[PDB]
Order: sequence, then C-alpha cells, then structure tokens
Amino acid sequence: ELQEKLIAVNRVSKTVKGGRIFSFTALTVVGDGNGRVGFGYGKAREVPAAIQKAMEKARRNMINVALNNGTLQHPVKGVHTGSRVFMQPASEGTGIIAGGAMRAVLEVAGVHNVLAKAYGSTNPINVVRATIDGLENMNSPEMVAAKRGKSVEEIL
Amino acid sequence: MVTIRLARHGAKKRPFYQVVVADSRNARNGRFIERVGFFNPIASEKEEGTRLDLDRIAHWVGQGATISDRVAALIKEVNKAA
Amino acid sequence: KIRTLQGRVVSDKMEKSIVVAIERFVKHPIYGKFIKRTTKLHVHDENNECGIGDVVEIRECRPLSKTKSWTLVRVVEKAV
Amino acid sequence: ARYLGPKLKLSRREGTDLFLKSGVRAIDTKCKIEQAPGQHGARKPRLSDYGVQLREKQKVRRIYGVLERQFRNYYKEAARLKGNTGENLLALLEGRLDNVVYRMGFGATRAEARQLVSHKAIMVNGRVVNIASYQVSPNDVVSIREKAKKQSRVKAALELAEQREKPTWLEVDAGKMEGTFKRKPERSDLSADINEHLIVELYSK
Amino acid sequence: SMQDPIADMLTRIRNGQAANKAAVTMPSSKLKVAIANVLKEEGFIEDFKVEGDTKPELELTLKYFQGKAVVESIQRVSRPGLRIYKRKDELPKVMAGLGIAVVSTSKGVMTDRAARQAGLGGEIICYVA
Amino acid sequence: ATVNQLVRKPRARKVAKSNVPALEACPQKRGVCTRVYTTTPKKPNSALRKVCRVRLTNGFEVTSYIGGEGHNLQEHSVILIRGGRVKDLPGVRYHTVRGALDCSGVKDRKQARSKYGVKRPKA
RNA sequence: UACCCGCAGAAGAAGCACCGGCUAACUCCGUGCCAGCAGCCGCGGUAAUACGGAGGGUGCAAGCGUUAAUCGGAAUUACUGGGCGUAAAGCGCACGCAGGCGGUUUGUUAAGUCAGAUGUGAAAUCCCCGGGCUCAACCUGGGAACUGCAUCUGAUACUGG
RNA sequence: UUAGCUAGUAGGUGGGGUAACGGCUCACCUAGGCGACGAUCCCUAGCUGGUCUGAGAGGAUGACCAGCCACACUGGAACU
Ligand SMILES: [Mg+2]
Ligand SMILES: [Mg+2]
Ligand SMILES: [Mg+2]
Ligand SMILES: [Mg+2]
Ligand SMILES: [Mg+2]
Ligand SMILES: [Mg+2]
Ligand SMILES: [Mg+2]
Ligand SMILES: [Mg+2]
Ligand SMILES: [Mg+2]
Ligand SMILES: [Mg+2]
Ligand SMILES: [Mg+2]
Ligand SMILES: [Mg+2]
Ligand SMILES: [Mg+2]
Ligand SMILES: [Mg+2]
Ligand SMILES: [Mg+2]
Ligand SMILES: [Mg+2]
Ligand SMILES: [Mg+2]
Ligand SMILES: [Mg+2]
Ligand SMILES: [Mg+2]
Ligand SMILES: [Mg+2]
Ligand SMILES: [Mg+2]
Ligand SMILES: [Mg+2]
Ligand SMILES: [Mg+2]
Ligand SMILES: [Mg+2]
Ligand SMILES: [Mg+2]
Ligand SMILES: [Mg+2]
Repeated sequence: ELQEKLIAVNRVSKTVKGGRIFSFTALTVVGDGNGRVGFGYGKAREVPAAIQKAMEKARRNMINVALNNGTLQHPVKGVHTGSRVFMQPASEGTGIIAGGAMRAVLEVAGVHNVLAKAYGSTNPINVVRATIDGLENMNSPEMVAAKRGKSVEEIL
Repeated sequence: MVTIRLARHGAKKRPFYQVVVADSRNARNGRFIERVGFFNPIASEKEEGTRLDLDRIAHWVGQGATISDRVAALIKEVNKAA
Repeated sequence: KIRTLQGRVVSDKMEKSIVVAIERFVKHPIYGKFIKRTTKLHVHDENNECGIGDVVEIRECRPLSKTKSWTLVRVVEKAV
Repeated sequence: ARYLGPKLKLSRREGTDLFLKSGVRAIDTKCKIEQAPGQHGARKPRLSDYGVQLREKQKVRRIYGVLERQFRNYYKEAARLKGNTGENLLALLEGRLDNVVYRMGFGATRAEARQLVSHKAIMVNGRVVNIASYQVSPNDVVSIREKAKKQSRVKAALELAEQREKPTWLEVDAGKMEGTFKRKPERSDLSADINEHLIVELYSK
Repeated sequence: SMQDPIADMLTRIRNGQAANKAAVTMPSSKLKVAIANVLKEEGFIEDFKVEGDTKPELELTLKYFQGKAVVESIQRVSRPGLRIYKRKDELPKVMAGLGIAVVSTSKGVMTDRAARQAGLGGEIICYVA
Repeated sequence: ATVNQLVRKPRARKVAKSNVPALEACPQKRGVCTRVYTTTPKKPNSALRKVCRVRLTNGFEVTSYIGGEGHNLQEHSVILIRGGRVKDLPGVRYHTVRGALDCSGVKDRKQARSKYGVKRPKA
C-alpha cells in the first residue's frame, strides 16, 4: 500500500592501493498516497542491495504532511544546502508540474496538483530534502487556529 | 466633407459592412469618427443583418453629414420594418 | 481652480524673466522607488519682482517668447 | 493525414486493446497482444517517465485517431476552458462525431464511423455532416440518412454495439438508426485506465 | 543609526521567539502600540503594555504553542529605502489568507482583510505569517 | 544591488555575438571556392577533413566543411554554405549544402538523403 | 460560383527524420583513428546499438528535416528574484559637498498615499459569453479590458512640508 | 575611452511679418541661456496601436491591418 519510487542511481568510487573500488548509491522515496512520505539513501557494492537498503530506511523515518484534498495549503518554500525550492497549490487537475526528484516525492506524497520550481542546485538528494522540509513545515488552518487561539472561521 | 458610409470589413466573398461616420477624403476602411452600426448582406435567418443607431445618425445629419445611397436604403428598410 | 504649480526660483538675471525649478516626485517604473525629478521652466515676471531662492506659483499662458510660456500669479516664501 | 497501417501493431505497442477492430474474433487470437511489435519485441525495457507520458498520449491518440496538431489544439482548448483540463480533453474527444457514431454502434470501428461521415451517411439535426471532427452539442439527434440506411455493416455494427456496454449519456433508437447525444459524458462515465494527468504533464513542460 | 523602529520591533520579536523569551521590551510609539494591538487581536502575542511617561517602554508578552513559537515568520515590507503602497485590489494574501498583512490605512492601521472589507488600501507595514 | 545603485546604474545585459558572422543573419550564402584541400583534425581524432576556402558574395573569405563521402568540388566552383561548425576543426564554422548549384549529392547514399541532396532511389 | 443530385469503380493520391546518453525507438553485415559522424558528452585502432547499407522499430505527417533569427529555460544583470572570509567580487584608510535615509510628542497642511465620480485612454487585436460559414481556420455582436493621465469631491494612518 | 555647449545665442523695448502667438525677422539694450536629473558630439533608428515569447514582471520587435510623420532622380526655390 506504500508506493515506492527510486529516483536516481549513481556509481561512486573509493581509491585504494589496489586501485579504484566502485560502489552504488540509491535514492528511494516511499509514501502512502497521503501525507505520509519518507525517503532513504542506501549504498552497497550492488544495485539491488542499495535499493533495498534505501527502501528499508525510507519505510521508517516517514514524515507526515498535512495535505488538503489533493493539493497544498499555502505557497511554501524549502531549502537544503543547494536547493531553494518553491511550490504552490494549484487548481484541480492541472497535474504535478515539478522537476525530477520532486515529481517522485510528491507522487508518493499523494499530491496531485502542484506548481513547483527548483532553483539552485538540482541534486536529487538535497532537493528531495528541501521538499520534505517544505511539506513538513506546511501548516493547516486547524494548526494555525489552535496556535493563534481563534476559530477557522475567524481565520478565513 | 463629412459623410456616413459603409466600410468593408469581412472575409473574401462574404462581406460585412460597418456603417461609420467618416470624413469623405479618408479611405473606405480607414480613419473614421464614429461607428453607428452595421449591415450584413449574407445575413442568415434569425439574426440581425442591419443595425443603425438612428439617434446618432440624425445627430450627424443635424451637423450636416451626408448619407450614402446604401445607408439611406437601410434607413428606409428600418423605417419600413418599424 | 486654474492649473498652477509652485517652485523655487533658480535665476532672475535676465529682465522680465525668471527660471523656476519645479521638483516633481515620481515613482520609478521598475524598482518602485520614489525619485525626485526636477523641471526647469522659464517664467515671465513683470517688474523683476522675484529673487533667488524664492518660492513662486505659476500658470501656463500663451507663448511670450521662444523658451517662455509661463507667467507667475503670486509669490510665497519671498525671503531666504 | 490518417494512420492507415496495421492497427494491432499499435495495440501491441500500447500493450492493451484499443478496440481498433470490431471484436468479433478475439484479439489474443488475431495477434500477440502481450508482445511488442518488431524483432526486439519480447524484451520489456525500463520505460522512462517521458516514455509513459508519450505512451499515454499515443494511446489516446491511437484510440480516437487524432493526429498531433489537432490533439494539441484540443489541449489548448481544454486548458482554456474552465475546470479540469484532462476531463475537458476527454469530453471533446467524446464529443467528436465519429466517436458518437461508434458509441451508437452505427459503425463497427471508429474508422468505419469515420468513413460513414466522410461518405455522407450521417445527418446531424437533419443536415448532412461530412467532417469527422464535428463537435456534437448536447441534446443533439444524429441519424443514418435514408440512402445508407440499408447497409449491411450498419446493423452488424448495431449487433456488436448490443454486445458492447451501453453508454449512459446517449439514447439511441436502432430501428430508425438514429440517436440522441443527451449530454457530454462524465469522467466517471468513461474508462478509468486513461491517466489524463500524464498528458497534461506532458503538454505542461 | 536607528533609521527604523518598526523593523527593530519585528526583529526583537523574531529573536525573542527564537530565544524562547517570555517578554520583549522596546521604546514605545503610537504606531508600535497600534501594531501590538493588531498582533494581540489576531492572536500572535498575549498582551502588550506601555509604561512610563518621558520615555515609554512597550512590553510584549509572547505566545508559545506546543513548545515552539507561534510567529513562524515576520517580515518588514515597506522600508525607508523603499516604501510600499497598495490599492485595495492588489492587497496581498499572506499564506493564502492564514497569515496577515498589517496595513496602515486612512482609517487607521488594520489588517489586509479589514482593509478589503473597508474598501480602502494603504501602506504595507509587515507580513506576519 | 542597492535599489539606489540600480537607479544610478541599471542592470545591463550581455550582448551575445553570433558564431556565424559571415552569414549576416542570412540562412545561406552563395560562395566561390578559392581552395579545396584537406586538414588534419585535433589530436584525439585522426582523419583528412575535406574543407574549402571560399570567397563569399558579401566579400568574406571563410573556410567551409564539405560533408559526406566524395565531392566534385573544384576551384572556381559556386557553392552555398549554411552555417554550423565542425568541432574538431580549428576555424571551420560553416557547412556546404550538398546538392546546391555546383555540389553533387553523395554517391549511393540511401539514408538521410535530404541532408545530403540525394534523390529518392527508385526500385 | 457556392451548393445539390446522378454515374463508374479501391480505382487516381505517402513521404521525411531518427533509433549511445540527454531523447521515444536494436539487431545484422561491411569498415578498420581509414572512410566518415557530430547540438553537448563524445564515437571509429577487426566482433561499432554512435561511420555506410539492410531488416525491424519510433516520432511526425502533405509534409518532414537543416540553417538563420527572437524569447524562454538562464534566479546566468536577480524589481519581482542573486551575491562579495576562502569559488568572480569590500576602494589601503578617513573626512566630507551634492544625493539617499532619518528618534519622539502635539497641532496644521493635504504634496505623496488611499477611496469615489467625470472626461479620456481611436478602431482593430487579446480575453469572456454568444451568432454565422457542413466543422475549424475565419468572419462577427455585446461586454470586459486598455493595469494610464488629467480634473474635482473626500479621507488623514504613514511619509513629506 | 563624447564635459563643456551657445552671439539670434537667452531675455527685454519697438518696427516689420504670419491665418495666428512668438527671435519668426530686424534695429537697439542687457548678459544671459543650457548642462552631471548627462548638455554638446558620435553611432544607430521612422513612432504607435500592437506582434512574438514569458507563469508573471520583464525581454526582443514594429511584416501584413489601422493611426501619425517624412520623402517622390539628387540639391534647392517659389507660384497657383
Ligand atoms: Mg545516514
Ligand atoms: Mg547552479
Ligand atoms: Mg437580397
Ligand atoms: Mg494538416
Ligand atoms: Mg481549456
Ligand atoms: Mg531510450
Ligand atoms: Mg562489426
Ligand atoms: Mg546518435
Ligand atoms: Mg537565455
Ligand atoms: Mg532573466
Ligand atoms: Mg551567484
Ligand atoms: Mg585564489
Ligand atoms: Mg577571491
Ligand atoms: Mg578593508
Ligand atoms: Mg520620522
Ligand atoms: Mg502629516
Ligand atoms: Mg493627494
Ligand atoms: Mg483613484
Ligand atoms: Mg481599443
Ligand atoms: Mg457555431
Ligand atoms: Mg507630520
Ligand atoms: Mg523690430
Ligand atoms: Mg507689430
Ligand atoms: Mg534609417
Ligand atoms: Mg522567467
Ligand atoms: Mg525634391
């Protein structure tokens, strides 16, 4: 029931006395079709072990995102280390207008109508961290109503 | 002199005439002062093919503007319908 | 009700004529900042009655000269 | 300006049936519907995200028989029109005349409905209409005219339409060989395998 | 120099929240009072109080929900280097209406929502979100 | 970056020069072959690239690559260049159009025939 | 002339680019750092999915490619929307005119600002709701819009005087 | 990597002149005028409604249609 997407695989290296040792890294993201999203980053000498370590870490360290019906709640921004990221709630059925890693993370996030833009570095690890930070700090009308101590109708 | 006349603004073989108020030295489809309606000779049934603001037309005629032969025909056809 | 403007008097050396700095205050069309912009006008004055640094109130009239199409109505803030 | 080649090659590439043949004989009998066409057809490569957006748009095009410039203009119109863009895109494809002829079962395939339109066998509100892409407003009647009413392939297509599922938004009277486009269909009225958001994301780069 | 007290007010709020300070004090003003009036009415601070006669000190009692701060973001919009005036149609919606925009209007300082209901705009002081 | 600094000196853009200046914003230019010859490419490659020195019509003297296998190009030959550089040649910025005004199509070429000016081979 | 009716018979009517990655789509045979490709990374030295042909496939389609040119992507002149310890970037330091900015209170002004009204902002164009050509392109009715400027009537929080 | 420019020049009186104001012209008088908010000089260029692109702000542009301006072998002049 948790849909799982790998974003990108990459071969890294490590130079030793014998020569170059190659390894593989895997960036996977999981989600429940709702606000529960979580990513993982595994690494091994072999690709199925790296995707399995990534899905293993992604199934835990899940994060909860207060969605609306199928879209966001307010235009939110997210940063991590190279990637300022803008995302915006959109009308019904305009699709996921997003780049690379953000399409996979919002698709398993269960969003369906976004207008996104990734500025800066588009490294999938940091931009998926920047989207996780943006969706995590996106706040609902209930949370702001309980916070300000007013009703939702007093907030409009 | 100032005149009241048609102005060919249509497709090919399917004309449509804006009845405008213009200085007669200007071009046909060119510079004009006031557009006082239209006429469609290929007007279908159940649509208007003639509409003239006769209060403005009588205002410019009170100013001394002349009327073309077809415009005076369309004023006749309005004053026969009404 | 007639349209009139005000401004400092820049120079008064030529007779029956003064130069008036009208300093309008417009917004920049791109950056949104409000920038003071200065406009010089040659103003006809009878009697050479104005001085430098004087505030004046002017109206637009028929062209008295080549560069002069403005005539004052009255003087405010005469002194330094 | 039409695709005239093999149709099951298209259904083999898309992987599913596109109803490009009448359905009398089973498609698994007429072709290997589970194998892509060509020499290297048995292999299934890891198809990319642009690949699945292309295969979805080529599915919907190869269903309705619409070329790319026209399917682009339908996207421009569906994005201009209010509401869901993909749903308006499907409502326009379902508003096509050769589709209404197929859904009423006057032609066995959408191509045969197209040929009846092109061969002046369809009257819309009494007037003969020759264009496949004529938009059909709601509360419109659409009939076989008198001369082509005595065709064999017409009542054979109505036989296969009785074998097929009845659309809710229409109301056909097979004796007079006419029908009535009552309303535009809902998305729930249509098929559920079409992912219209992949097309919107394709034309929304 | 102290060119801007309102941005000093907002910065003392923002650093007070980040420092988990209970109260934040500052030199008072008629505008700083009207802004703390708005922030109290809209629910971001508990209470304000101005004391003293010759040099008054405005004290703001901050508000904390579930440990962390209520005021997630607070920003100065119009500044002495760049003033911002808006008409009633182009008033902003902070956080799709969840945050507020403190607007100075001819009928006093109010939020952007009350500026729309009053049918008149003015100078945007700050975005509070 | 201060708005006053941008008021006093605005953000000026970068006027990008064209890497095909002899065309003079034209798609193709007629030239006359001055010298037809070969050139060795850069160090990673190794070939004999067929390239001609052309006096153009507008007055310029540019060199131009001759694509495809085989060419009937001579001196005092009237060709049509179209723009487009060869990476692995220093100073060649243009391509001759094969099948234009003196140049022949590639002999016995059956794929990409319009990129080389070759008629459809009837069976 | 549009348009309509009749005749005869599938007849008289499909091509172009591409298939290493970006970028949808693979095998074989020649070939041997030659011939050649090429937008970038890069291919070719005897098993080339990268050259040339073939088979197959993919994208478009009475068009398809190439070239030129503009914007975009490029937040890569950054107002919206960037930076300056080490990646490009803080003048060697300071005083200081013009310029930019300016603590707090009251009163007044109404310049800026905000609201309303009037005039104007040609028509066409764009957009919305419709109408007409068998549909569409197209033509067209009405409206909105033209984000502007001027004048007047008001408001006085903010800025200015 | 154009910083100074200007003597009908800037203004005044009067005469002439034009359909009409006016250095428009002329005599006389004064010594002004413009300019760092870029004068002068150089290169380029018809302007707009608009068009293309762009989410927008913006960028580029001004073919067709419509409005204004300018020219009619080149340089000049006047007549009706
Ligand atoms: Mg770890
Ligand atoms: Mg970067
Ligand atoms: Mg008649
Ligand atoms: Mg076509
Ligand atoms: Mg639409
Ligand atoms: Mg591929
Ligand atoms: Mg081989
Ligand atoms: Mg290739
Ligand atoms: Mg660019
Ligand atoms: Mg830019
Ligand atoms: Mg930078
Ligand atoms: Mg260094
Ligand atoms: Mg450095
Ligand atoms: Mg230093
Ligand atoms: Mg102050
Ligand atoms: Mg005041
Ligand atoms: Mg005012
Ligand atoms: Mg107003
Ligand atoms: Mg208009
Ligand atoms: Mg219609
Ligand atoms: Mg004051
Ligand atoms: Mg005289
Ligand atoms: Mg006289
Ligand atoms: Mg010129
Ligand atoms: Mg942009
Ligand atoms: Mg002449």
